[PDB]
Amino acid sequence: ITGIVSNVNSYTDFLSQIIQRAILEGTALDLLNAVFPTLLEYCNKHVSHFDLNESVIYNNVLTIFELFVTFKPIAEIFTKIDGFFADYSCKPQDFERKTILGPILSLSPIEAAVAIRNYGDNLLRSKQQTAMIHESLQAEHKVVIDRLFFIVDKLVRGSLNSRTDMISYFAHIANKNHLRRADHPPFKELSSNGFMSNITLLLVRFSQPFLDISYKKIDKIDANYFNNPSLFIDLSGETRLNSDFKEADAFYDKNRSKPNFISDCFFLTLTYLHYGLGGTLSFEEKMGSEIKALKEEIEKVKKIAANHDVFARFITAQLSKMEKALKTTESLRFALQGFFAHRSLQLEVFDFICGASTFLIRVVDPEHEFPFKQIKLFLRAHAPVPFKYYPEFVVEGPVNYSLYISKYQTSPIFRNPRLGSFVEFTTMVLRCPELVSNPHLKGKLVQLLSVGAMPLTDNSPGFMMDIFEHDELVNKNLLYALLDFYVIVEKQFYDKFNSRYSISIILEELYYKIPSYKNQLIWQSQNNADFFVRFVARMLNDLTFLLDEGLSNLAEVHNIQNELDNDKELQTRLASASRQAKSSCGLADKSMKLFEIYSKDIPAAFVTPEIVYRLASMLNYNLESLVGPKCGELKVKDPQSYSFNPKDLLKALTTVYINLSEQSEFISAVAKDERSFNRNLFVRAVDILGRKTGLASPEFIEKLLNFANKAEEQRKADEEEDLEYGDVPDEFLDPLMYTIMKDPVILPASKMNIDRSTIKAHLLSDSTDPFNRMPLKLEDVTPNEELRQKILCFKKQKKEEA
Amino acid sequence: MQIFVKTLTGKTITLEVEPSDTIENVKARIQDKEGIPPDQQRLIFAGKQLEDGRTLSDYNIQKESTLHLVLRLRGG
Amino acid sequence: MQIFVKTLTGKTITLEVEPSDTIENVKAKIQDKEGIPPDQQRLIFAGCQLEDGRTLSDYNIQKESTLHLVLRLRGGD
Amino acid sequence: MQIFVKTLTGKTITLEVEPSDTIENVKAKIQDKEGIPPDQQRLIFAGKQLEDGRTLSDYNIQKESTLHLVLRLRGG
Amino acid sequence: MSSSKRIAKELSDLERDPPTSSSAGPVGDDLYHWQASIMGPADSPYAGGVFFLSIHFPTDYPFKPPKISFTTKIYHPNINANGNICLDILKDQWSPALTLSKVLLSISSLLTDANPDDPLVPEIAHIYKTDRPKYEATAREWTKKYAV
Repeated sequence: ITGIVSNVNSYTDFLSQIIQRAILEGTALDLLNAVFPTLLEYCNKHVSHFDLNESVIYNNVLTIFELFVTFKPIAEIFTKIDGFFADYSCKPQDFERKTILGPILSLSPIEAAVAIRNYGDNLLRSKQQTAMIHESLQAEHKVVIDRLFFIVDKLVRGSLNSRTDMISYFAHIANKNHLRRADHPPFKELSSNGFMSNITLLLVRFSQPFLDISYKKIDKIDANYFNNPSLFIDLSGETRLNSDFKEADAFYDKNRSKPNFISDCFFLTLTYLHYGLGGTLSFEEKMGSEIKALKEEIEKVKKIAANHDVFARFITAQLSKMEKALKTTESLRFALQGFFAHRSLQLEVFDFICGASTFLIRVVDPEHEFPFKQIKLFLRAHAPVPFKYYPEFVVEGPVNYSLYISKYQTSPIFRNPRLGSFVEFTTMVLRCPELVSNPHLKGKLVQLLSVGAMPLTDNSPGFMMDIFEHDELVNKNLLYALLDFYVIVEKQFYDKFNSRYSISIILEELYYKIPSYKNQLIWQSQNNADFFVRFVARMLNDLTFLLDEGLSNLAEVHNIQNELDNDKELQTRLASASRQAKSSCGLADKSMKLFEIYSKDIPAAFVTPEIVYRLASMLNYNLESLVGPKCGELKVKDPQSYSFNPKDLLKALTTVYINLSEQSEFISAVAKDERSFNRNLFVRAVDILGRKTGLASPEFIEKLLNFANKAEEQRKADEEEDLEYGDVPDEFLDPLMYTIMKDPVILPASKMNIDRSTIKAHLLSDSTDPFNRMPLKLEDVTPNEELRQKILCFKKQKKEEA
Repeated sequence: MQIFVKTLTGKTITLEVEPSDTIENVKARIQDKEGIPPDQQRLIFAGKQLEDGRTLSDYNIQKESTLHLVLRLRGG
Repeated sequence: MQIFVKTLTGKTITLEVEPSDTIENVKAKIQDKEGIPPDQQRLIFAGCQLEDGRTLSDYNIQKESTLHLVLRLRGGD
Repeated sequence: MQIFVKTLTGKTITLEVEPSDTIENVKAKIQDKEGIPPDQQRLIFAGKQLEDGRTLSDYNIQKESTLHLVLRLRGG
Repeated sequence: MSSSKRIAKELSDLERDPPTSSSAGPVGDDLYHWQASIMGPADSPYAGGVFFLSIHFPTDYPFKPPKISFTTKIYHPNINANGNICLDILKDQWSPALTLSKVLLSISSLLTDANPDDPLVPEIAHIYKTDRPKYEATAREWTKKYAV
C-alpha cells in the first residue's frame, strides 16, 4: 500500500489487471471497500498533513483516482464505498478527513500550511515579486482542478444513481455550513475555504455546457423547480424574495413533478457561490482589520520588562505565539489575494454569473422568451408567482462576489462583453418594486452600480459606460428607476444616506457622459413634473442638516482625540463618528454638485412655489456656516481624508445662486428668508474665494455681487413695507403664525381662523386639528371672506397714510 | 414490512408498516419515534405529495422503499 | 410578519416575528442563525435600548421595521 | 353615569360610570370591549392630560361628556 | 415669514410673564439657539439644583418640536449622559399650539413624577422600582456634585 502510493507509476500497469480481474467476477466492491479506506488511513495517520506542499504524494493520489475512475463498470457503483457519505451527526469540519472524497477536494493553495511555506519567509515582498509567487502555484492549482473535474464528471455520467448520490453528498455539506456567512463563524468548527472553493468551481464548470453563448440550452434548467418542495436544498430558514413563510407554505400546498439533474445542479452551484466563496470573500475582507488589532496588542506588551520568573516566561511565550499567529494571518491574506487575482478562474465565475442572470431574467419574463425576445417594461400581491417564492441567496451571492471582486485592477468584470446580462437583471430589480420588498439588498445592488460607474485614475469612462449606452433595455428606464429608488430609501438612520451617496455618483456620471440621459432628464421635469418634484424635495430635505451633522461629528472626533491627549470604546466611537462625518461631507458635496448641474440647465423646476421657500432657506443656512466661524475654526487634521473641503463646496454653492439668479421668484425668496440672510455673507465669500487663487473668476464675483445687491434692495423694500405696518389688532393675526392671514379659513373643529397655507402645511404632516386634536381634512375647511374683507379694509386704512 | 424514510438533514430511519395503514398512522408512528407532530410532517414518495386518508397500497409503495420527509417550514 | 436586523459589518438579515413574541425570543432565534448568544446581542431601535422582559407589541408596532445590532463583547481592556 | 369617549377614526363607545370612580376605573371600562392595557390610557381633554392614577372626582366630567382615547406609542 | 415672528412673540410673552422657578432666553443674538434654566421641585431630591438647557430650534419650529438637551449632569432615569430627555410632547404627541413655556413646565412635571416606563437608562430604571433610598440619595449626591 505504502509502496503503491510511493511508486504508482510502476504499479499503474501491474494493478490495472488486478482491478479488471474483479470486474468480470462481480467482486470489485470488496476490493474497493478494502483499498480506499486504507488510502484514507494512510493520508490521515502516516502523513500528518496531506496538503499541496507534498508534490510527490497528492500527484500519486490523483493518479490512483484517475486510474480507478476511467472504468465505466466501476464509476457506476463507486458510491457504495464504506464511508462515502458522511455521518448524520458528522461535524462540519470533519468532512475533509473522514470521507473518500474529502482530502482530495481539499487540495488548494489557500491552505494555512502552503501560505506559511510560500509567504512566511519574507513578509515585505515587492509587487513584482508577489505575482511570481502566485503564478508559481496557479498553474499547478489549475492542473489539480482540471483533474478533479475530470474525476467528478465521470462520476456524473457513470450511472443514474451516482448523480443522485453526489447531489445528496453536496446537499449534506451545504446544509452543515450555513454559519459561514456569520460575522464571527466558528472557523475551527466549519469547513475550510479550500475544501469548498474547489467544489464551487466544479459545479460552475459543470454549468459550462448548458450556459452557452447561444443561450439555447437555457430551457434545460427548470423554471418551476421551487413550486415543488426541494428534496436536497434545505429551504427551512431561507428568506424568500417577496413571500413570507405562510404564503410560501400555502403555495406549496396549492397546486400540490419529477426531479432532474440539470436544475438540481444549477441551484446548488448558487448555494455554493453564496455560502462558499461568498463567505470566503467576507473572511478575507476582515483580514485588513484583525492584523491592525493584533499589531497593537503585540506593540503594547513589548514595552513591559520581564523579571518575575513565573510571569516572564509567560510573557515571552505570549509574544511568540502571537508572532506565529501574525505570520499565519499575513501569509493567508497574501495567499487569498493571489487566489482571487487568478483571471483564468474568475472569468469563468463571472461568465456563470452572467448566464445565471440571463436565466433569472428569462424566469421574470411572462412569456419566458428573454434570451430571444426582449422583455417589455400591494407589491407582494402583484409580484410574479415564480419569482416571488425564490430564495434570497440567488441575488445576494453574485452581488457580494461582484462587489468584492471589483477592488482589483485585474478584475474579470473589466472588458467582458457578456457582462450586460447582469445589468439587465439589475435594472429590472431597479424598475419594479414588486419584485423585491427588501430595500437593503437593493442598496447593495445600487452600491454595486455605483462601483461599476466609477471613473478610473486616467479619468477614462468606467467599464460600464458602454453598457449604459449600448443596452436598449437599460437606457429606456434606468433614469426613472434610480429617481424612484432615491425617495424610497427613507424607510439613527445612519444608513439611509449611503444609498443616496451611491445614487448621487450614478446620477452625476449619467448626466455628464450620456446626452440621451441629458434629454431624458429635462423631459422628466417637463412632462413628469410631479414625479421629479418629489425627488427634488427629497434631495433638498436632507441637505439642510448634513452640514450640521458633519460639524457635530468633526467636533466629536476632536473632543475624543483631546480626551486621549490627557477606554477603547472611545476609539471605537471616534471611528464611528469619523465614518459618519465622511459620509455627511461626501453626500453634502454630491447633493450640491447635483443641484449645480441641474440648475445649470433647468432653473424652471427650482422656482416652483412649493420648493422655492425651502431652497432659499437651505442655501442661506448652508452659506452662513461655511463663511462663518463654525467651519473656519473647525481645523480638521488632513481634511482630504473626510472630503471636508468647504472651499471647494462654496464654488458649487455660489453657482447654484447664479444659475437661479435670472428668476425674480428666487431673488424674492432669498430676501424673504431673514433666518440666515446677510449682505456681509457674500462679501466674506468674495474674500474666501480670493484666498483660493484661480478658483473664482472676477466676473463670477461680479455676478455674485450684483445678485447680492439686488437681494439687498429687495429686502430693503420689504422692510419698508414692514415699517408702515406697526401696531396691529390681535384678531387679524394667525394664532399659529402670528402674522396677517392672506386667506383666512375657518376651522370646523375648533371654530378658529387660520391661513390656508398654514393649515395646508400642518395637514401635510398630520391630518389632525392643532387646537382640539380632532380629525381634520383639507376638504373640511370653510373660507372666511367676511374677515378677509376687514383685512383689506384695514390694509387700505394703513395705505391712507403711506 | 419495513420502509426507509429519509430527512432533509440526512437521517435514515426504519419503520414497520402495513399496506392498508393510513398515512396519518405512519405520521403518528414517526411522532412516536421522534416527537414531530403529524401536521408539521410532510412525506414525499416518488416526488409526489401524499395524502393522509390514503394507504400505502393506493400509492403503490413497495417494501423497503425510500421516503422523503420534509418538515413544513415553521414560522417564527 | 417579518422585521429586519442589521449589524455593524453591513450584514442584513431577515426575521419573521409575532407581536406576542418576547425580545428574548427574537434573541434566541438570532442566536441560531448568527452563532451569538443572546446575552451579547444588544438591539437598538429609535436610539433606545430594548428590555429582555418586554415583547414586540409595545415599541412602535409597524411591519417591515429594521433593528440595529450593537455587539458588546464580554471582555475589555 | 353615561359618559362618552371617541377614538382617532371617530368610533365612540357607550357605557356606565360613577362619580366616585377613578381614571383607571374608566379605563377598566375600556378593555371590556376592545382590550387595551391600562398603561396606554390616554385622555386628551381640552389640551391637557387626565392623569390615570387620580380619581374621577377631579376631572370635572359631566353627563354625556366626550373623552378622547388614543392608543399610546411610548418608548423613547 | 414662517418661523421668525412666532419665536419673537413667544420670547416677548415670556418677557412679560417670566416663569417662577424657571428662566429661559436666547444665547447671544442667535435667535435659533436658546438657553433655559430651571430649579428642582421641592417635593423631590432634585430641589436645590440648577440645570441649564441646550436648545436648538429647527428651521420649521412652528410645525416640528425643538431639539432641547440638558447641560448639567443629573441622576435621573429618563435623562442620559448626553442630556437628552425621554419626554412625550417632544415627539408625535406634539401640537402646534404648545408653547415653550408649557414645554418647560412639562420638564418640571417630568422631574416631579419621573415616569419609569420609559427606560432611557436601564440601571436607574431598575433602581427606582426596587429601593427609593438609593435613588433619592444619589440624586442629591449628583445634585451636590454638579447642580450647584
